Amino acid sequence: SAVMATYLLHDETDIRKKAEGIALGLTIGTWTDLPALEQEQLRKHKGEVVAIEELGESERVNAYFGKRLKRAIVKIAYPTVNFSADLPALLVTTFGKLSLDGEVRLLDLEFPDEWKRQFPGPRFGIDGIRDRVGVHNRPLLMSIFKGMIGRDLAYLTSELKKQALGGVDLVKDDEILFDSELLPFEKRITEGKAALQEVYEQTGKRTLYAVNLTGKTFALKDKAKRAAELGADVLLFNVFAYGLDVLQALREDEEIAVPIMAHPAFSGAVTPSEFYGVAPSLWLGKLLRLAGADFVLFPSPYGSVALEREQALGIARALTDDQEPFARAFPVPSAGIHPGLVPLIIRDFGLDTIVNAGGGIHGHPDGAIGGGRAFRAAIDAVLAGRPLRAAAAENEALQKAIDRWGVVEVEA
Amino acid sequence: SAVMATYLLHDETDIRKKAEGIALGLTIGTWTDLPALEQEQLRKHKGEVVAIEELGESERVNAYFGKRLKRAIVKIAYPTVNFSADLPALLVTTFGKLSLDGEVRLLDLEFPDEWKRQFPGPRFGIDGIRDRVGVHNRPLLMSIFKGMIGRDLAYLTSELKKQALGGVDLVKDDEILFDSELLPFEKRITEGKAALQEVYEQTGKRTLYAVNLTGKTFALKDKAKRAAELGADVLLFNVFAYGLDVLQALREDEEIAVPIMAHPAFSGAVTPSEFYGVAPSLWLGKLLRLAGADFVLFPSPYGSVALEREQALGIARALTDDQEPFARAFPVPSAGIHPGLVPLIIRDFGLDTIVNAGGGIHGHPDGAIGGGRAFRAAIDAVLAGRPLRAAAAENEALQKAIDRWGVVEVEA
Ligand SMILES: [Mg+2]
Ligand SMILES: [Mg+2]
Repeated sequence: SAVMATYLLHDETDIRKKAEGIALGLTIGTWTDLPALEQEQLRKHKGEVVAIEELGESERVNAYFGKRLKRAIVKIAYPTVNFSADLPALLVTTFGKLSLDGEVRLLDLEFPDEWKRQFPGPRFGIDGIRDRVGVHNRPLLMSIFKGMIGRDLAYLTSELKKQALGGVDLVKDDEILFDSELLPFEKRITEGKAALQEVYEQTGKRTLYAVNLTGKTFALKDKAKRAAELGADVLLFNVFAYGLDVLQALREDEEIAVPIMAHPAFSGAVTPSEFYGVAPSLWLGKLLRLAGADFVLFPSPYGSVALEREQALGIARALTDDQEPFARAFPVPSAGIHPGLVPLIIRDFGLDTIVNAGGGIHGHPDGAIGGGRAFRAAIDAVLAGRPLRAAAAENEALQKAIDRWGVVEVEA
Repeated sequence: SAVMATYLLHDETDIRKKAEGIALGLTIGTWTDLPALEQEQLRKHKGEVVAIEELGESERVNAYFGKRLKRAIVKIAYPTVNFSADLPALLVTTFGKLSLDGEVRLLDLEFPDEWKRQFPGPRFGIDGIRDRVGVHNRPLLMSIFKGMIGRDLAYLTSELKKQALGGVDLVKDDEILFDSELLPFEKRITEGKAALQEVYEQTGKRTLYAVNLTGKTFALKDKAKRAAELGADVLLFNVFAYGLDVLQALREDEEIAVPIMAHPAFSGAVTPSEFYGVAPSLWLGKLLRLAGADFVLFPSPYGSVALEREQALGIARALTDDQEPFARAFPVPSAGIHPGLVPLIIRDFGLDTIVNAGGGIHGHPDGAIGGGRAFRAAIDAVLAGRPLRAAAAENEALQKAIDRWGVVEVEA
């Protein structure tokens, strides 16, 4: 039983030698200097290089570093009896001291099924979320409050209703919205709920509110439990600013039992490099799903800072692969989103995704309501097998949006 | 009052545009469209671009990206009234969504003295640690257990004595040593304590044991309290696998009040890139000191994966700068350390540093005892104002080390 880590290494020295050094150094330390009695005793703890794939040199990389660097994908097996069954131990074992060893990037981690079962996975997952929001087939639609810092509860409820009246399925706090005297955590939840229950009357549409769960680590459980008691819909959580283990703790507390939406804030300090860090499919995908995120927002493959397409798809696959013993987590590609991209979003990610209108929903000629209607019309059009312009010719809200941002081609 | 973040940006679009966008977008969001009444109300919350230092375009960088990128250091002021007084809020505000914005690297964070005051700093610091171990003037000496995974308490005690008998001031668990039936956390503490007491009786030498504090986040405080009750000397903590806020929680708990040694494990997933992440002076230095680390181990500027000298010195400076309202934290340059490097270590870092013999101490011809004797002899030589070889001529352990690994010249 071992966790197999896959790394990308760049080095001017023999990679196999370095790899063997890692497998041994980060497990038992030494082997050839051990008596026979100790070798048999420590055998089960010995790490091993499972595979090495030569990638050939890159002149682009060589020029950058100013030297010839060999490249290779290295796989190392770390016996699970070597560490406790918790994420901090997993990270320290597979990428603790190793993260300091020059050019090494963690690409993936694979675990025996028995080890995976020691972790929770999402509590609700895609199926649970759809039931809680009451939308069973079409992809969901979410938006974000605009400029709420320094604003009051009257503004919050007002802006919340506008978005819900726009037909969005979920509205979340801006990740930088922290508790204040004007906007107390508990009050955002209770007033937000009452306000959304009003829109429920005016419009059968039921909208959820993902409230930001912030503050010090050891105060999180108490607040989350209170949120559950107050009937909060979803807890937005800046997991990377805390630790993966904290997300797991929130997921496993039966007194909370509220959906958790993981925000990508700070994940960029770890994922973008070609030579260092941890690949997004693992950092934002596999590990967050395993830890307990019901929703995972991640860099979309569209816009000014688009994540490489295959990377984005890799994240979504990790979140939804049904070969895993965990419920599926909702993939939410974020940033660079507009109604004209809905057709492409659905083609790339499928029906079980969430269209994140973000704060942009407010940039529609007719406010959030118009912005929400434009997105809902766009989603319906795609599912009905119709071109947006075709549907737009019958939907002004969508018409306005298309004229302002255009339509992205989905044909291959 | 406002926190000023300093960033390094690479981009093909106007840097000033992006800077203003960040200042506004990550604070109030909108300003021009707001009525004079709201502006005066939200003035307090408005972010501002403090300065922009244009840098010379880099041919190497342009060749790597295959595009011409302008470079600049941008400083942005974030009103402290915008976020709660905790590290997670600080990180999310200054490098949350921004960490996802292409090529942006966080270089530094400056806090108003008034804001810093809401954080603990080290509980003991350099002076407190020197008193706890009873060593003044000379730099301290520490070593690490070798090959403990899969071993028992009898082995731990025997290995601990060997190191203490070698004259080391502190011995720490390997950062990858997790709790097990063979080596329970509480047992390592009590058995280690007894063994170290026996050594004092024998040589009058005092040696501390830094025990690894691991496992799930919400079980840390309870076990740390037990450690304090059991008389643990120091708590080794893989902070980067848990979150900076957790370190602060351990520091602020009066029921713990045990020195904390922060390990660099996983910090390399964040610090190495030229274009992304967080600079080590901030990530390993300034923030860990503010959070409560009494010791900070960081990549040394020596050996196979040496950190650029200025970077290493920058970390030490942040840890010891007397201008901060926090006690100084012990700088511990780690990796690539051997007796022959002692003169340079002291010349580079001064006397208030710790020579980390690491696991290399066991590699001395005469085991850890000889290894420690070699290091102590080298330290005394520098303090006695004499060349290492002069002392080596009177100390066999030191000569063996020199002939084994050589002496690093310090003459400029
Ligand atoms: Mg936001
Ligand atoms: Mg170690």
